[PDB]
Amino acid sequence: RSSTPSHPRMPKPHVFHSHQLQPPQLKVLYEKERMWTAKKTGYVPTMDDVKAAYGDISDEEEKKQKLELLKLSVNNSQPLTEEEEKMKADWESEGFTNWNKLEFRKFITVSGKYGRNSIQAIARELAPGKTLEEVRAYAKAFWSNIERIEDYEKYLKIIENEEEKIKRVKMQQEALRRKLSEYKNPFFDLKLKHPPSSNNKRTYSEEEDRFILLMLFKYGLDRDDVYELVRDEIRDCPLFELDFYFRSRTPVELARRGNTLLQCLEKEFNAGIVLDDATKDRMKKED
Amino acid sequence: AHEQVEPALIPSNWTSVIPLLTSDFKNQYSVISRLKNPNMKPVPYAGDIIKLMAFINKFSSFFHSDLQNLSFQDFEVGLDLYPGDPNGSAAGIVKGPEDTSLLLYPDFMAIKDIVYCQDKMNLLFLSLLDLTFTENFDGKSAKKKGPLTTWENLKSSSKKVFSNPLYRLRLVAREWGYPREWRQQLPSDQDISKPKTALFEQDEQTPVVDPSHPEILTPNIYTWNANEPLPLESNPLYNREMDKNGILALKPMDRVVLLRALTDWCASHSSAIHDEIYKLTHGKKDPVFGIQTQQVPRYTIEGVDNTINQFKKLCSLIQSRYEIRSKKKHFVKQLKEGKKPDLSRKLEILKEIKAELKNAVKSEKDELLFSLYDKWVPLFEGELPDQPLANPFSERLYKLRLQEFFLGRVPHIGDFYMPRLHSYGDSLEMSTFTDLRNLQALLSKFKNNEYNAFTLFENDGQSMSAQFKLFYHDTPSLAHDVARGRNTSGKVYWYELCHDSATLLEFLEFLDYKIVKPQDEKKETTDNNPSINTNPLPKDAKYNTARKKLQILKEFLSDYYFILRQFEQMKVQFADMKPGKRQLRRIQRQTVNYN
DNA sequence: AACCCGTATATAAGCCTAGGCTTATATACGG
DNA sequence: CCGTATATAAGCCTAGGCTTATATACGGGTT
DNA sequence: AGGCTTATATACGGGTTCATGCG
DNA sequence: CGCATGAACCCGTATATAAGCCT
Repeated sequence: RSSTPSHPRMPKPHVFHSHQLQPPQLKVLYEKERMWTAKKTGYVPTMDDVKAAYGDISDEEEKKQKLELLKLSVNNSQPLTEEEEKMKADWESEGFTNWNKLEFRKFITVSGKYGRNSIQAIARELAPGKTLEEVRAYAKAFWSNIERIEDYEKYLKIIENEEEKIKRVKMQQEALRRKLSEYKNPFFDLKLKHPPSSNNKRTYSEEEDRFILLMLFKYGLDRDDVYELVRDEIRDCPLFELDFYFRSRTPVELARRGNTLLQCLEKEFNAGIVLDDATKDRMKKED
Repeated sequence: AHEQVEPALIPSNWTSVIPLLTSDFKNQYSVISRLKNPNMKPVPYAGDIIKLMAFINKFSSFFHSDLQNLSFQDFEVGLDLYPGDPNGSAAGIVKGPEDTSLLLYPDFMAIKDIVYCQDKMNLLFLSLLDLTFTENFDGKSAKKKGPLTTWENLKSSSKKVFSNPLYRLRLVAREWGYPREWRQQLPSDQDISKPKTALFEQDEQTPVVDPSHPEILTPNIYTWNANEPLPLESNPLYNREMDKNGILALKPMDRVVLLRALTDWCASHSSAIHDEIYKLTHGKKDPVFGIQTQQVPRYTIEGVDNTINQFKKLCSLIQSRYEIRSKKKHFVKQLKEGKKPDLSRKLEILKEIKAELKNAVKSEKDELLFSLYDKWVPLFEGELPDQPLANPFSERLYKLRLQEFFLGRVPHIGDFYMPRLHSYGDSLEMSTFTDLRNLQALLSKFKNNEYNAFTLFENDGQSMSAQFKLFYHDTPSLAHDVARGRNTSGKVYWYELCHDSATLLEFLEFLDYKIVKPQDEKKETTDNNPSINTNPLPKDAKYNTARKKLQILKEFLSDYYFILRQFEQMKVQFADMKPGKRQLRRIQRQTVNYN
């Protein structure tokens, strides 16, 4: 006997919006339960109880909806097989009880920034989350099932974007090398009159530009302190004691000019650094 | 041509008294030092100081009156800075020919003055400070017509006259970037910067999470040993002495070091000047000749002659280019309605001065220039924007990049600057920074004793600092140094050549020795003296181009002299003292007795 | 009498750096 | 016994500068 | 401008020329 | 009255800085 005077039962599994990526068939269980728990208590179904299958402002499909769900809970010819309860246990271990939402938000970001497969570089930035291993454990799983995540569309096209922003730079890195490896006396001869500038106030001298690159080559593209440095390198080289403007440019403004310059040189070797990249040999695939 | 196509009129070619250096006139190295002589003291702080002045100069509006009267000297005396030793300073200065012993500034001039020289420097200190951080005054605030930092600020008995500002600096010390000097040289002699040291992850990754996209963007992260300052236990920036005791606190040299880095700091955060260098650069029109690292005036590099010669060549070209257009079908018919305001009347003002050409005798061709210049100006409208005979120091663009101390440059030798003083804005009465035309005369009158220091004084003459120095700057070397690997660290490319009247002569006289073209090709000075100054210049083509330029330099400096001399004398007779109306009379009047 | 034009302004449309505002860990109260 | 909702700071949504590039007349007078 | 060749200084051991001390 | 032994300077190659020379 049991005196439990309530109104509704619990017609709903767990909040899978925070799906820690677990065997999708594990929902078929929490519904085989939801139903069994229902009749085991008796809490009759109602059109009212029709909230998950709502989306209806009193049509004439509800004529059967209630009396249908009714003979699905009342008719629970499956209060969980002794093997089913096994399949239950095993599946709710294969999942990721650990991962949550803050662990994800921070992950997905860095997982694109600090590389894409660069686990260590992204795992390390989740120390309180769970260990290096504990991270990788979600890793392969993530991609093994990326095509099964709420808004996986949006969450991917943001990771790829932070990659296309990283490869674009690393490629510029090379382009800068090639161009420099070319001029014997760069400080003078080095110039890229192909994608320079159109009708814009070229505050920076054709020379200065050169300099700022030669230093970019000195410390190499590194999305770090590079432009902070060159500013010093400018403040150092006494050849520009009097080029007030040059030291009148902050590592910011200065940096900007770079992001311009770079891209300029980019539209100069993307026809050779992508074709020379296309021909890369393997084991059984000759290019 | 159809109607004889007008002669080519290239604007850039006719630079408006503003060529440029591109610092490539030297893709031939010649660090050679054949110009040895007693009046050649190699001074390291030389460069830096110039910076200071020039900085004040190009911002005449942002400094008090007395702040614009500084001379290269004023700095020296101010901060116990003695030229000579190529290691920085040099306690003492040899007085007289034979005298192994040396003298300090006290032993030298008067103590009162020495104080002044300090006082001024320190004024400039708080000045720069208030200018940098105290940018709450965007020009038009509590101090509209009157620079923000004034003398009364420096003579407040307030304990923390410098502390408050100073404090605000250290707050942003690291961020702003410390000076090369004040960095703790990498505690290891193994590290650089192109390479990093901290190997984060011991190993890299191999079998990665995504097989299909092996993109291993970040194989490993590193750390960078960036330019760090010194421990607060040895970081002059945190010297407690300064707080309540001005700038004199730092070691003689260190005083300079801070000053310099202070200027660079200013024009890179100052809600004032930095915001103003924009409006300067981002002007609504770029220089016809283009944008460069450093621009200078025409006559600075072409010599007084050609700078006018080119003008004649041009002032005559434009005459044709006008009269071939003036004698054009389309144009003649449209003068019965006034095709243009100027391009109609200017046609007329030509045939009136052209009739003055064949007018007087032939020997008076030297008259046209200094007799028709004013009436020739109007013509330079429908053609060239700006032209050779102009004043550089009046046009926005031709400023930021223009170094108002360039005196020229000589092949296989180098550049020659003369750190002067005030040059822009008010009190431009006796500034030698003007139209070559003006300058020419303004100097000439001094050579003839038509303009005494008196006259110099009567017209805001105190506005220009009296004392001065000449400087040879080994740009050739400092170039081949950077261009090959930016090695520089503790080297020198600056040298003193003189520091007053007679000294200038000892250099001028010295100059000829090189200009002399060794006619000693038809073979077949003093003896035993090239022991303290070698003279003859290398007889060979490559060094001809040099002489020619060296010549003008003499020519100029020779003319400059007189006005320079008088400046010195001025500060000796007068010395901060308004003329007046009830006083002016008596002043000049006293000279009637003098004579 | 219609052609082509090098210049120069207006205006659209990208990255970066900078505030204002919800977005998820638990703990409170009542009946 | 639980249910309905703030406390408390971390992260994303959307705004403003600063540059870079594209489309419409300008008198030029020729052929 | 780019390469030669000849030349002038400048530094280092080798050793010639005077002058002290001694029998 | 001359012989055995130092100090200053004169003298000969090695090397670096620069002008002469040339096409």
